[PDB]
Amino acid sequence: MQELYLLGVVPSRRFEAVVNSLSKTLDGPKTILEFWVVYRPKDVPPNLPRQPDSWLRLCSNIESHDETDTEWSKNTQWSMYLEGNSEPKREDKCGIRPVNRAKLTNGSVTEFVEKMGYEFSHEYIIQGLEYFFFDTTVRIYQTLIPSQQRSIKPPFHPMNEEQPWILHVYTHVADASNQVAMAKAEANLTKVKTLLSAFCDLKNVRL
Amino acid sequence: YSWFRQLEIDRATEEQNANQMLTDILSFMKSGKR
Amino acid sequence: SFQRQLVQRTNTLNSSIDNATLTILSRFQDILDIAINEGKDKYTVAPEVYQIECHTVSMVRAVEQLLDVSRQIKSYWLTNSLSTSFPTVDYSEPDLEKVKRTLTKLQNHLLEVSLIEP
Amino acid sequence: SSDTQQVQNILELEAKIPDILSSAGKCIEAIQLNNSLEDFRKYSKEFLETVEFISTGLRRQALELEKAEVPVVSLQPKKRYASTPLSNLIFDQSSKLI
Repeated sequence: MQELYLLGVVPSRRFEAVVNSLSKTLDGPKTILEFWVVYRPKDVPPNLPRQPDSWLRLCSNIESHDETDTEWSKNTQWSMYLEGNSEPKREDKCGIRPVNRAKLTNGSVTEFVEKMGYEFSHEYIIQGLEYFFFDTTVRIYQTLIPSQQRSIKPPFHPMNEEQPWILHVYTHVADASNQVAMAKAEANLTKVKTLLSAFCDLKNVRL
Repeated sequence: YSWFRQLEIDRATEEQNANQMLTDILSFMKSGKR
Repeated sequence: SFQRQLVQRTNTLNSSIDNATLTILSRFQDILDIAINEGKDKYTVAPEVYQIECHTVSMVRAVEQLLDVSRQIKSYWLTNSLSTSFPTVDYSEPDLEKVKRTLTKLQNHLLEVSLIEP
Repeated sequence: SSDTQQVQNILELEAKIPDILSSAGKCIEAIQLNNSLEDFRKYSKEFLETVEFISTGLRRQALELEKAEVPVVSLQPKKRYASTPLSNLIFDQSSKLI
């Protein structure tokens, strides 16, 4: 699954207007809250790719789940991602990276990363909104720091007093080999880009 | 009679630091580095 | 970028404005240059009349240009997004019960219902 | 100052413009019918403010048009599918039919 990401800084000074705008020109909003976790590989010698993206990223929707519970850490639904690097010297047109949406269901969840020998690493909470557009979808970011490690009790800690809202257009190609589907996708994202360039400044960014 | 704001130009500097701040936060999501 | 668009647009607006005002004031200002009478040749006077009328028309035209700007700005202030969806007649909030009894009755029309039971 | 209000402010500017004509024609009239240099000094002294205040008023209102950061291009509407008032409206009629 080759995702076609986009990025767009939103100053918080003007953020509400962007919301009132997008709500009147796009599907949704759908509420977004999620709790990332990264569990670190720790092996030597190379060749370990040991890349900053190579570190694994488990994901979990947490919004519907109530804040009071503390056993959410396993009882909650979970998933796993890789997200490889974007293809080199990719400008004008959106950057493109491989992504794999793994899922799993058992009482044993987190433990498995230790079963792979992986251990706890950096983590952060995301909050924002998603907007549908047929296949393509745009999600807006807020990377709140949890009040405690693996805790779901507000307030959560902002990186700074004025955290930018990180707009993120994307779509999920079923497979890279199909330049036809690539064409339809690049087309859809192009139309989205035109659709919201009037009040925002998206651009390709290397990853 | 009178006849015809750099601060508005400075707004671009605001966008600039906001952009570097975006680089910072993406580096965070990549690594957790602050 | 989002900024330079509004900026350059503002540049266009200011440009048209200063050009219109400068046009009016210039056309009026030169009439005084045309205002001289005595000492001129009889033929030389003639073009100057047409020059007067043309300067006047130029003035009134730039005046029209100003309103042409005003309509633009008005259009800009109405092209902005609504703060919220508009209120309507939310009055007489509909019942759920009658709808149920009607649907359930009609669906059970000419039917011998016999409770539920587990 | 918000939304429509600035437009209403523009309405205030609206009355001034046409008069700028006759006022100029008044000024000349002082050297014309009145044959008086001084009265011309007066109405010419008055006439320029009609220009200055309106010009600056436009430049400033436009500057407000930039400060408001209203986008240069009108947005393409989504096909809005279900605002709530439409919903409870149709529901209201539904009960009205029932």
